[PDB]
Amino acid sequence: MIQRTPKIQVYSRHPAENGKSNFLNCYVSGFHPSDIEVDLLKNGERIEKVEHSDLSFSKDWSFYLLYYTEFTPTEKDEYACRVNHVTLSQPKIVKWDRDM
Amino acid sequence: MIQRTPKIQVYSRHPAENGKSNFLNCYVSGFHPSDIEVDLLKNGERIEKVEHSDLSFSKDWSFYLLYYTEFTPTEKDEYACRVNHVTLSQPKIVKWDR
Repeated sequence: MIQRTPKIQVYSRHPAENGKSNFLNCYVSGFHPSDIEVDLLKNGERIEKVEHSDLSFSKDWSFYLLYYTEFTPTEKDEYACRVNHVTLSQPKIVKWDRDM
Repeated sequence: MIQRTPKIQVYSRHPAENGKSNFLNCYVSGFHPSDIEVDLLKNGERIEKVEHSDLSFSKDWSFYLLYYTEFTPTEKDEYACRVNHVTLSQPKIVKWDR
């Protein structure tokens, strides 16, 4: 068994302009078990017409690597990152894209 | 067993200025197993002086919820989100910050 307490973020879709319709969000992430009760409140009181409610499940068991160093870009010099891993058919080279 | 293909992101720390000193990053994420070879290249050639390689492991098995609706913020109204979950002592209320 596992249990994980949710993190809770409350934010609006856009920056709030008083009187301008907007969407209010509660992002509740990383909770287990899935049993839960979530409400948005106005002046302490439950808002009952909440239109959207998107639930997903995520699992992970994986590694992360940040690999970096000082450099000085120029016009002609091309940079890239090359990775080799058993899940690849061959080494993968991803070029650096300045000004995506 | 489990096996997962890395995602690879290559980016500069700051916006690149020619002759202006910077940091080139390669972020290789979400791979399993851990066995790996990663190199930064310059014009196809391996850069040997790489000063930083930070490795971490992450596990997850959890749920994610976006709960939202259309509203109109006005001057005097306070909004919050209230959640109850077995991992909490009591309902947790989080105020809308701005």
